[PDB]
Amino acid sequence: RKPPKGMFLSQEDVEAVSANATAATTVLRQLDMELVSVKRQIQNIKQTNSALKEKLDGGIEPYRLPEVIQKCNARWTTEEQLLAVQAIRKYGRDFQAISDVIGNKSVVQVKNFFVNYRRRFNIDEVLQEWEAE
Amino acid sequence: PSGVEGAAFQSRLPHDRMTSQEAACFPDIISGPQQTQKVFLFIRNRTLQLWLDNPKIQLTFEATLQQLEAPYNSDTVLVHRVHSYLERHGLINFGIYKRIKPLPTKKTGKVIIIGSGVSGLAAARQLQSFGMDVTLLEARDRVGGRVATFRKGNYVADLGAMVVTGLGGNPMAVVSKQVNMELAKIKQKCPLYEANGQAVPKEKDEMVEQEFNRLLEATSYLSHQLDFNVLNNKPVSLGQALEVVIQLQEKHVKDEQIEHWKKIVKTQEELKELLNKMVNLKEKIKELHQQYKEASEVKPPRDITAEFLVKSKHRDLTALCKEYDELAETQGKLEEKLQELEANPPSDVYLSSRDRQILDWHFANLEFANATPLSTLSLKHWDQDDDFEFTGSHLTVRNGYSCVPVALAEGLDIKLNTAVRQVRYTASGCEVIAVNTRSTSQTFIYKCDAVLCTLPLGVLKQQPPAVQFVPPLPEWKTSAVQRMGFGNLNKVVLCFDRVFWDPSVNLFGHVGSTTASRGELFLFWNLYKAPILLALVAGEAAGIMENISDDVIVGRCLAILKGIFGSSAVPQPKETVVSRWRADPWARGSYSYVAAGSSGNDYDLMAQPITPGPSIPGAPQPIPRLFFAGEHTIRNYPATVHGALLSGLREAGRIADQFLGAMYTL
Ligand SMILES: Cc1cc2nc3c(=O)[nH]c(=O)nc-3n(C[C@H](O)[C@H](O)[C@H](O)COP(=O)(O)OP(=O)(O)OC[C@H]3O[C@@H](n4cnc5c(N)ncnc54)[C@H](O)[C@@H]3O)c2cc1C
Ligand SMILES: COc1cc2nc(NCCCN(C)C)nc(NC3CCN(Cc4ccccc4)CC3)c2cc1OC
Ligand SMILES: COc1cc2nc(NCCCN(C)C)nc(NC3CCN(Cc4ccccc4)CC3)c2cc1OC
Ligand SMILES: COc1cc2nc(NCCCN(C)C)nc(NC3CCN(Cc4ccccc4)CC3)c2cc1OC
Ligand SMILES: COc1cc2nc(NCCCN(C)C)nc(NC3CCN(Cc4ccccc4)CC3)c2cc1OC
Ligand SMILES: COc1cc2nc(NCCCN(C)C)nc(NC3CCN(Cc4ccccc4)CC3)c2cc1OC
Ligand code: NA
Repeated sequence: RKPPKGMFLSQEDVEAVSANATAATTVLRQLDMELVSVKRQIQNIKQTNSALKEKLDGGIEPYRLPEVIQKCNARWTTEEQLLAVQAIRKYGRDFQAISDVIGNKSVVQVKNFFVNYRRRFNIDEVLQEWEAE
Repeated sequence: PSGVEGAAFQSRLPHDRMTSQEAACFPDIISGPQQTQKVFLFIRNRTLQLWLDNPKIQLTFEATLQQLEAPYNSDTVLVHRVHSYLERHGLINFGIYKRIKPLPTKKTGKVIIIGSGVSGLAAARQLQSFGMDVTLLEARDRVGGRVATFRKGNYVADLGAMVVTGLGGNPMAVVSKQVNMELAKIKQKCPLYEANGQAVPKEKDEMVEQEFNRLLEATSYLSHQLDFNVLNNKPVSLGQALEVVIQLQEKHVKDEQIEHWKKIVKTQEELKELLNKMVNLKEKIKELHQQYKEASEVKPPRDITAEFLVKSKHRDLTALCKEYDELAETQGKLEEKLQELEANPPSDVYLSSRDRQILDWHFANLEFANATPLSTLSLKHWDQDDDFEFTGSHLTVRNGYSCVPVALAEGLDIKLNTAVRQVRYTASGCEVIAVNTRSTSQTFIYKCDAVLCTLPLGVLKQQPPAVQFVPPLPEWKTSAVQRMGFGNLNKVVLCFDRVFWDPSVNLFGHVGSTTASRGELFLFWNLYKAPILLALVAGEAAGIMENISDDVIVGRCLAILKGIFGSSAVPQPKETVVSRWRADPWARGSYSYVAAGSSGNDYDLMAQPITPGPSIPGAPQPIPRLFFAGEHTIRNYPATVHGALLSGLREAGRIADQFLGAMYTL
């Protein structure tokens, strides 16, 4: 019922090799075509990827900026409110970005802001302006 | 097994069942109740045992009955029917043994036996044993046929049969007790040596051998599991099945490389897309960092939109720097996943040239044993006799295997140098017309009741016929002769003045350069006390090498041997002999094989006797007149000495039943 271990003999494959006098070395030439063309395609993608690696040389170390570690604070300064309204206009509901810009307001505090001042800062009007982009 | 069960096994019989032959001689018993069957079996096994415990003397019915205990010796008719069935069919009182009851004074019936090889000798010796009158006609100037044994001074070497293939169930075990054969086990250890002279490393030898065995089980799988027995109209040979199996292994080696490198590209393409993402990210990061610089120009204290711009660009930039660091962790994973894949590629080939040559030696070995190229063997049936293999190590006859025929011929009427040319068989009897081999116009004519033909199958196949049948053999017989395979296998005997090889090694191989010459001088035996090396030619080589002169053949051998043991170690041989069995007109080959398109059923067709038509018309159907024996007639033990022997015993029993009647069947 089972071929010996490490022998491969499928109903289908057997029919394929035996069909003609040459169809044995047909099937096995077409697996050297397939093999040489995959080993070729690897050689391109290796040179291609080697070029792209040389473009990234330097990393991004020149362009990194220090991190602002400021602690959350309950009090909204008018500075902070004004930054908020602008961050909203730019970022929509991405409360995470908005909190990063303002730099001393947690994501909860932001969502709160969205409700407290909703009427006074016309946050609906500001959000539909963001959507329009 | 041991005891009375032992004796059954040792006589090729099931200890616990009645055989088909027993059923036909004892249908009263086998159709009857189970208990009488066990009695029958016990009596049979027990009598077999008595014979086997001492096959150097005749075993009489009186003696047998004397040594049965009750209840079994109560029924002395049964015991008599059994003892006689066994005697008749050569299960007991066969070979050379001291006769207790002297031979019937007046002989009954007359039989002519063609050929004094083992099948004929064994038959003759039984018919004579039964009081028939037997004469053997032999074309050669010696007995034994394909048991041929070279002798010169102290040199002794079989050019024919050489090996006793195990004593467990082998009738030659009995013969060995009766005749002085100096039997000697063959150490199965076989060093190979590649074309150059260099021992094959234990690493390879074991790897290729395992692969050989797997390839074989594979062929069996194709045959029995996938019904791969016929391709096109033609029947499939073991050889085709091996190419197919090999090609599929080669294929799978490729299929697995394709899939391995196909993983490398897919990963290499992931890394491509990742690097493009990473370059466009670096480029946006450069662009922002600029803009943050430009906006940080605008110095405090500044309006809130300009404050926003600075902070807004600063988060956006650190968001992309975060994202790029993520993408560059991924990059080092993909790059490690690819160092792994280039580290573990599957294997590069199925077999090197150096491997595929070692494999061809294994295939040569198989061609040697079947005495034919594997392209000729039936895939389906080449191994049909495997079920009957004997137990015990293989042995050689050391004083030379001729010792057996020659023994069997004691007391028989053998006409040597008598070549049968025509066999005539009619309702009233037979005439066999022979000539003197030496002086061929001198004619002889033998009249008899029956002819036992033991002509080798090669002879029976010869066109134009060497022996003519009158009337001609029927299509059913001639077609079987045509379908059956008759192979070929030669030996070169090298007689030296000194031993220069390993004496503890009975045999050793030589690997051929090419496939086409894989059977050529591929194996060497060291078996005799004298310093002799025997070298086989097998497969497609056996046939081709018959056209090449002895000196050239002996050359090619010494070459191979110098190449293995060094030019300063290998003398000239004192004596050489080179067999050519296909050329031999009394053999025309070595032994039969199950050719593709044939079956083991053809071996039975060969053994069926021939009944000629009636002389007077509307006269009752005669007796059969022409009987057949020889290695090609016994399907369970073809192509052997034991099988020939057995076929002879068979026919003797069958001829006796026919012309002396069978008292035991009532
Ligand atoms: C090289 C070789 C190695 C072998 N090795 C082994 C082995 O190792 N182990 C094993 O078990 N078996 C082996 N055998 C097989 C064994 O030799 C035979 O199967 C067996 O001996 C055949 O006996 P036979 O009586 O059937 O035929 P044969 O011995 O061939 O007897 C037939 C007789 O008929 C004679 N003859 C032919 N034409 C005529 C004619 N026209 N008139 C009168 N006589 C004629 C022949 O000369 C011969 O004497 C080997 C055979 C060969 C060739
Ligand atoms: C008359 O001389 C021989 C007859 C053999 N008959 C069988 N019959 C087996 C039943 C049918 N097959 C198709 C299953 N097997 C053998 N070797 C066996 C082959 C290898 N295995 C071990 C093995 C199997 C697979 C792969 C590697 C090793 C055990 C011995 C034989 C070896 C002989 O001489 C030498
Ligand atoms: C289905 O599995 C096997 C079946 C085999 N059947 C035979 N039959 C022999 C022909 C029987 N008649 C027709 C004569 N021979 C084999 N090997 C051969 C047996 C051993 N010899 C070498 C040898 C012979 C005698 C003494 C020492 C070595 C070569 C290979 C076989 C090996 C097998 O798997 C592996
Ligand atoms: C190392 O030497 C041998 C090992 C063997 N191992 C097995 N193992 C049994 C399972 C393996 N499969 C592949 C069969 N069977 C054998 N003979 C068999 C014993 C009984 N049968 C059944 C049978 C016997 C006679 C008539 C009809 C059927 C076949 C041979 C063997 C014979 C050997 O030396 C020769
Ligand atoms: C006809 O009945 C049997 C005969 C056997 N003859 C031999 N050897 C005679 C030749 C002597 N030399 C040349 C080898 N070896 C066997 N088994 C051996 C038992 C140990 N192993 C392992 C094994 C494990 C599990 C099952 C079977 C074998 C290999 C063969 C046999 C097993 C049989 O039952 C079937
Ligand atoms: C149908 O079932 C089987 C038949 C077998 N027939 C043989 N014939 C070769 C002649 C064996 N005796 C009678 C001489 N050998 C086998 N295995 C062999 C066991 C191990 N040897 C190598 C070896 C043995 C002893 C010492 C050193 C090496 C090779 C294959 C077999 C295994 C079988 O299935 C299980
Ligand atoms: Na004979």
